[PDB]
Amino acid sequence: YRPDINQGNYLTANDVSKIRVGMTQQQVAYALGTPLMSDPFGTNTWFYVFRQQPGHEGVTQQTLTLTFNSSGVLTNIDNKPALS
Amino acid sequence: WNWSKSF
Amino acid sequence: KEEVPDNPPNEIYATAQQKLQDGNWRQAITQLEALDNRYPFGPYSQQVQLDLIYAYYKNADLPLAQAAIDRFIRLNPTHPNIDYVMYMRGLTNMALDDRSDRDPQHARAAFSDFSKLVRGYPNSQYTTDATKRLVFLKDRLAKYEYSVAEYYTERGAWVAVVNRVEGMLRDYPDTQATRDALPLMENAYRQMQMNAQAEKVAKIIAANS
Amino acid sequence: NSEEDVVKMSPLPTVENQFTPTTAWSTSVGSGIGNFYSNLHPALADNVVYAADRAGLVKALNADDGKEIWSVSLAEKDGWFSKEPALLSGGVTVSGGHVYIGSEKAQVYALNTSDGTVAWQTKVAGEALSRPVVSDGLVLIHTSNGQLQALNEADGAVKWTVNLDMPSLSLRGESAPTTAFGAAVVGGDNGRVSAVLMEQGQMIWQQRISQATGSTEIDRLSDVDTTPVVVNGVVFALAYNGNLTALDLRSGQIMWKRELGSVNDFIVDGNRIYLVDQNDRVMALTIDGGVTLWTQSDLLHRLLTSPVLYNGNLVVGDSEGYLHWINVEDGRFVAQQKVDSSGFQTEPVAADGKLLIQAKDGTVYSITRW
Amino acid sequence: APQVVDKVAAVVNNGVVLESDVDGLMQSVKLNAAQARQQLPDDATLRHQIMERLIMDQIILQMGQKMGVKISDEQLDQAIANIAKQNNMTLDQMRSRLAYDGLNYNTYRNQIRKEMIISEVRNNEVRRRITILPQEVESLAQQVGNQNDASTELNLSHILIPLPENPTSDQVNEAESQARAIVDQARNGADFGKLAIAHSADQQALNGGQMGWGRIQELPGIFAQALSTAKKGDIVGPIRSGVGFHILKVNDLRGESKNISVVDKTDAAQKDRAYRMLMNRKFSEEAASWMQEQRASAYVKILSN
Amino acid sequence: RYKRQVSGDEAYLEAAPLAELHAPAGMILPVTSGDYAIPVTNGSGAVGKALDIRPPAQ
Amino acid sequence: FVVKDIHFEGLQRVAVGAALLSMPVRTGDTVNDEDISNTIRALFATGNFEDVRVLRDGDTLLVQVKERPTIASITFSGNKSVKDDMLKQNLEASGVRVGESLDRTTIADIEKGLEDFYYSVGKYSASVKAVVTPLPRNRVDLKLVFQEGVSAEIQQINIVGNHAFTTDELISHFQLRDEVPWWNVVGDRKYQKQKLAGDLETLRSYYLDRGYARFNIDSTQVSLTPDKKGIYVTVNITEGDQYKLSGVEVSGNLAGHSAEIEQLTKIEPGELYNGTKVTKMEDDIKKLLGRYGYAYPRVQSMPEINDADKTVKLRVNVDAGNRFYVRKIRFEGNDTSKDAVLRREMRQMEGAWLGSDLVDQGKERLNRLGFFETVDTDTQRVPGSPDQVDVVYKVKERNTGSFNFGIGYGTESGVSFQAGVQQDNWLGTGYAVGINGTKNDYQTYAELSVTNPYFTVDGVSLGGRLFYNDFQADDADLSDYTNKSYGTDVTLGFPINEYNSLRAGLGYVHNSLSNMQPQVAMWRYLYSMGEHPSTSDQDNSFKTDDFTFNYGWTYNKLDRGYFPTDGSRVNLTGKVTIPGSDNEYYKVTLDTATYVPIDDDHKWVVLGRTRWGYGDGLGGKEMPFYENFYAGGSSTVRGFQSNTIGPKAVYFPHQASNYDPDYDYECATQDGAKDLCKSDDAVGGNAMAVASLEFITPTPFISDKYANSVRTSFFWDMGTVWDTNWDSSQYSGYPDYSDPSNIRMSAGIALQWMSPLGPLVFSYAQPFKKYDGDKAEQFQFNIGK
Repeated sequence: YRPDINQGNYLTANDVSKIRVGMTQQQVAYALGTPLMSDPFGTNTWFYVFRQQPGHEGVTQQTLTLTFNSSGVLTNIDNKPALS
Repeated sequence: WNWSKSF
Repeated sequence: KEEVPDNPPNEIYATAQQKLQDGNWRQAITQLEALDNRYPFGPYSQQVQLDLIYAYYKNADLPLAQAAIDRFIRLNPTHPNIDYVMYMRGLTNMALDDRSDRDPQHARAAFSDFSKLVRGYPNSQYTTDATKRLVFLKDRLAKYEYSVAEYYTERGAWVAVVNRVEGMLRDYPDTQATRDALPLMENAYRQMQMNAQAEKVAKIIAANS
Repeated sequence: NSEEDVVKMSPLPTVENQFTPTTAWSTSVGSGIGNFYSNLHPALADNVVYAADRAGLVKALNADDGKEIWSVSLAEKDGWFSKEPALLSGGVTVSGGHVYIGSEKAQVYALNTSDGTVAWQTKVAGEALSRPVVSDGLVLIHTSNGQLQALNEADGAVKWTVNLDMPSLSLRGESAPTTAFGAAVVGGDNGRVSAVLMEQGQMIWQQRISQATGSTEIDRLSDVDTTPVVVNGVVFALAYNGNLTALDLRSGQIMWKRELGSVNDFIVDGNRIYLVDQNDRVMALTIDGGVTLWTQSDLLHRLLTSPVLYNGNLVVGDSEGYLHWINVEDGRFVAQQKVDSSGFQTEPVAADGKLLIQAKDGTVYSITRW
Repeated sequence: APQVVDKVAAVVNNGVVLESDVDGLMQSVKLNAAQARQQLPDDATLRHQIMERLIMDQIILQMGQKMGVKISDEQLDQAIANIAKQNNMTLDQMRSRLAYDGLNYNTYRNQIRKEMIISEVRNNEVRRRITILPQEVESLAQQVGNQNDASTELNLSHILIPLPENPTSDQVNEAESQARAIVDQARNGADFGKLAIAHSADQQALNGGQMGWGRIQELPGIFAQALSTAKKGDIVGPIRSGVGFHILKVNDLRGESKNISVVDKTDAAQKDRAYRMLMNRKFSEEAASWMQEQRASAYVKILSN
Repeated sequence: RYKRQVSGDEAYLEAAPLAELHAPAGMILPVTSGDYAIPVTNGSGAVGKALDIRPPAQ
Repeated sequence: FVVKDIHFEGLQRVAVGAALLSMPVRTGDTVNDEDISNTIRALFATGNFEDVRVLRDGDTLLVQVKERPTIASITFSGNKSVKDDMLKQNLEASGVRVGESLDRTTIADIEKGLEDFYYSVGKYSASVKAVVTPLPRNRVDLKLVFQEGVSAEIQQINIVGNHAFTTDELISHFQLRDEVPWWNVVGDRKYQKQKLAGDLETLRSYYLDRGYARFNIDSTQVSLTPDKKGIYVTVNITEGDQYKLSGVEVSGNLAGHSAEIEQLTKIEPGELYNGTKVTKMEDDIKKLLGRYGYAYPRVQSMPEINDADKTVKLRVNVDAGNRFYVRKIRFEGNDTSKDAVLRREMRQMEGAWLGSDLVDQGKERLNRLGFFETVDTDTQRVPGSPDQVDVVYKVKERNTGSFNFGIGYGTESGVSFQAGVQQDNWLGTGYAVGINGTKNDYQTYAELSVTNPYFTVDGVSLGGRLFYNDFQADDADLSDYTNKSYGTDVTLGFPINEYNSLRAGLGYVHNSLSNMQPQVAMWRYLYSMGEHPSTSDQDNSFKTDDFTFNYGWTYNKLDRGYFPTDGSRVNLTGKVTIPGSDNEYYKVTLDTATYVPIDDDHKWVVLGRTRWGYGDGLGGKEMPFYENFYAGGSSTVRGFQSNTIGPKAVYFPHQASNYDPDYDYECATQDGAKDLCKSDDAVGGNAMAVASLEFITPTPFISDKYANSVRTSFFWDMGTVWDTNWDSSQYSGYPDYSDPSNIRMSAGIALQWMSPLGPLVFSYAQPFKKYDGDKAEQFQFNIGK
């Protein structure tokens, strides 16, 4: 009934493998792209969300949260292939 | 015939 | 059709002033326009222009008011009574704005004009009203942003909602719109299973209200 | 809702007929050119009147009474139901037992006088509106596209072609080239007179005779030539909204000019040049220095037709169909007559003492005075 | 009371004419008239004519600026040799100009600049308008090569009655009637020079219409045929043309049999001279057409105060 | 037209005062950027039709 | 001359200091006529100077000047077809406007500019004259006189070189036109460069859609008549031989999507080249790439031509850009409509990967809404961002309220009047409120409608309706009875597939009946409801109130709303009464129309229509008679009088209300009536089945140039109506009206075209199978609204 709704960045499941630990902010932006979210509450964290929901066909969400350091250096990775 | 006059 | 007798400019201006005191602006506008056309270079051309701006503002001739204000600023950027014309610009932008969901471009223009006026001439009689109107305009803009955020929340987009309310926090950190919009961010983060941010939003809400 | 005209159509002048004109006979060809602008006009030869119409019908008429000798159509029919008009727009011309007619579909028909059978049919670059001039065993056609082509009389094959620049906007009509000393002088809507050798078409020289025309684009820049004429090594051309000029037959040097323009053909007699201005201003200019002898502006903006001299008297038709006889020596009117209500658009024909003219409806008329 | 120093005499499409320019040349022609034996009694009508010269000068000078035509200071020094007639009177210093302007160097030099700048552009514009046919060159060369005859030299005066390029019948008759009256007045006893001042539209109107010594073949055939039979002092005309009517008075006539020989080589010897002769008439015919074209097209509004 | 005939003449409205947002320990609120700032201006002018908007005689 | 003082006269707009800076000369210096001339020249070059005359006083250097007069006002005359305000806008754009000085040299310039504007808008003989009126204080007034003359019209549109298709057929699809029949609404006869370009593109597309790959337009010519009243347009083309599509090849940075793409490019080897098919393939590739995430998927196709075998080999180049994202979606100009109504029409959700197709679809939806006269799109770049952009929509609000009137005529409804006031945007909220009223020969209707198109952002629409209905049966050639009714309804709308639509709702209706002639069928229902009206008199009354649950389904797939050539339309409306209501019945209707073209150009189409209706009571009651289906007319079965098919009334012996001599009566007691009475008046039925098979062919005689505007159809219509509660055994003498075997058939020709006086439909039918009492009407037409 409703039209397709898209949200967040697009993850190809391949560029995610291209990012290692310690890569810089410029490097992650080049690999994936500028995120549509951040953690404004002090800590610098990049939230990549891949949410799509076609017409009456459920919802699929892939979450990729990147936690950097004070010098913009990647130090942690968390990937959620599907929501709980 | 059918007239319309936008107001 | 509102024929203007061609008496001396002093007489025409006196009649226009008297009619302005009466309150019927439709004749004052004609008198002032006739004076301007017949005497494009008069001893009190600046006063005539100011009176015409006032008449346009009070007669709902908003586009003519904007044109007159722009011309006056261009011709006399250093006139001693520049604060008055800036305040009139703010008021005419407000009147054009005239329902927070409508277009806020006029509100933004009025906010810019009032900010300029208050930052330039803070010792003029038209400053406290400028501050009050600026507060109202900020509240209106925040209300519009909250309205669009709520619409997107109902639609289902949980990214536009968080982005827009984050912008609301960034730009209007001290408005009831943001105070009432924080729960929208909390709900969006909870919907997307971002408990790490949902707890932060819950704390921010609790510590305030 | 009202309609107005910038220029008020001149009223019909009142004139006392010095000699009473008559109508020897008249025959209806067919539907006729209608409201369309075209050069389709009758032709006379060997006491035979050949005429056609826009539909595609061609008839041969007697030159003394108007009896029909033979007739034939050129609108191909795909059975009993479908029929496509031929859209003839080239003036009828006859030379050596042939009848050449232009068409709006880039087709030129060559019919036989005896029975009206199609001798041959050939395709050209584009619409053939110009009169099919004949000379040196060739048929010259000036198409709207600006391609001047020559066709073999016996066969009709294309011998050579010349390309003339065409402006974005022009007037509906092209110039009929005139031949002199094995060379054809032609004009184009661009506003230039061109002369090309008959044998191959090599460009001899080109001259521009348009006015300043520095005004707004495609407005006041319109300049068509409309069949220039040549006499005694002197080339005469007239350009619409331009200046009448006299050009050397060998190199194209401007001897003299005169600020005036028109699309109607002009006749050369003795040392006088009779021409009709674009505003329907009948005048006579001296052959040597273009000095006006007289003017007659009594038919201003009446849409006159190209004049033809008849018994020493100019003859012209208007959109209302009236025929106005005017003295050539003075320009004073001598006789006016009513012929048809359809209106006159094409030039008359004067030859062998017979005056012929075709109206919009296509009804041909023969004019005599008694 | 206040005294007027300068005013605007005419307004151009992209320029203006000042009333001070007419006064400067007004005195110059008046001074020249006394030395030239030709009396110059007219003041108001003569004042009218001089403004026309400035009007043509201003518009023509304006174009030279648009097209990018200038004058060199060194040229003025050379121009002093002939324009100021330094060769005739050996005084290149400004002291010679005792007449007026207080011996001001810049004013007269600028005055010299105007005279040549118009001539240079006028010569170029008319020259590029000329067209020459080999037929004409051969015809005239053979004509000049036919016994090398027609060496007659004429000093003649011309009076011009202007007409527009597109005149109406009433204007044609008015010009014709005026031209005939002048011709009748010329032969009845009226001085031809004064008639030139009053009515001549030619550039020589201030000079009495005198065209200077020349050869009969220079003028077109319309006047050559009349000049063949006319004797000294006769009045030729009136005759119409594109520019208007012309009235001619032959002041003097002379001729000689000084035939130039190489062989009367019409291909080389009499071709350049015939072509030069042909060019002379070509310049004059297209010089009168060009100037009138400039006048009609040029925007002008005479001013009065 | 009519909607604009009410705002222009005398309609004046007063909104709720601005309230500063508190920051709990352990986190910092987003930067403001000062794009829409209301600098404090001392002075008690005239408002709510107490202000004469007639142009001065100059 | 040494200068000790400087004075000026006439300086009005230029400041004395500015003028002093302008003149090179300065006080306390020697001055000569050359310096005076230089100063005058500088003053005139200033541009605000008209008459300059530097004057020396006894000691002072006085200056006098009139200056260029100021333009006080501008007046216009004769601009019949040109509006004064826009003409003034053009003038001020050119530069001349109020308050500025008037140059006394450019009068011809403004005249020629206005004449150029006239030429651009179409009029070529226009003449513009300016009149200048000097006024005191160096003021000037200018008046412009306009002689608009006449506007030239196209006299012909000729195409040369075409052999495969007739010129008339080629022009049939042209926006420009040369014939405008008074009986056809085809358009005007004006000339415009944009229209000419559109016609050229349409011709190129038409030729490319038939295998003429090498089609080329050599050039075009535009000519005018000497009177400058007629315009001729000529187009020269060179149509090459047809071509075949050998195969398709693709190459580019497909991003690992080659496998999926190949399926979209599959074709049948040995087909005709089709530019439309190529464009569809390109659009499909772009849509697939957009679905994958890319926002600007450039795609190009360059066919490779082999003239030896007349084959074409498509070469497809695919380029996928970078995945952009949308940060904000802003609307400007919606000073009245709120943000939500504009936003809900968007298809590119904010904060997601951008899509050009989605943005275009959103713009199209906004345009379809109709609240905006102009809609524009822009894609700005966020400062210092390589993949973030902002979408901004510029709209111009358009007035929504619209008074409406309408008049129509027809053999069924006779004279019809339509009048109502509609407001599509109530206070910029999307609510549609309007009042409409319909009047005809046999009914008067008036309703108040309020509906919210978006009750739920998904697309559900909530309605609402209050209606008053008056119905007179006698004027509708039925059994005499008057039904005055009024009620209110509310309904919902469920769009599920963009072609289907479910709608359900409740409704309350109160029906009042009076002045009814007794008859067996109607009295069946009346007795079923317990009433016992008298037979001798017709002054009977009956009132009822009913609550019904309304439901319906719709299906729309027609290619075009006017003169459809392919698709299908299915409608099913069903209503049933809920308990508590006096009436206990259920009504079901099913309308269907199918179009099936059997030609590539879709000129020949087979049309099939069907109509089914049924109903009956539930609690031992009977369906109300005033809800019976009616058959016959120009909508169900042509050739039959409107509402004439079906069971005929049976009249009881009764006394007329007011007997009149020599007056026709339905066998009243004053006419020797002593038993039941047969009649020939239709009463409708509770079951109806109408099927219409229609064959469409092009009009044979009308000119092919505009023949596409007239639809000619041969039809064979069959229908039938009967009553399922007719006790045949009880009334043996009269015909059995419960047998549906009495099928009625008819055939005839039908015409239909758009006319300046509204739609026109004509139909001549010759019913060949009819039963006793049926009233035939061969000629039927309807000038509808």
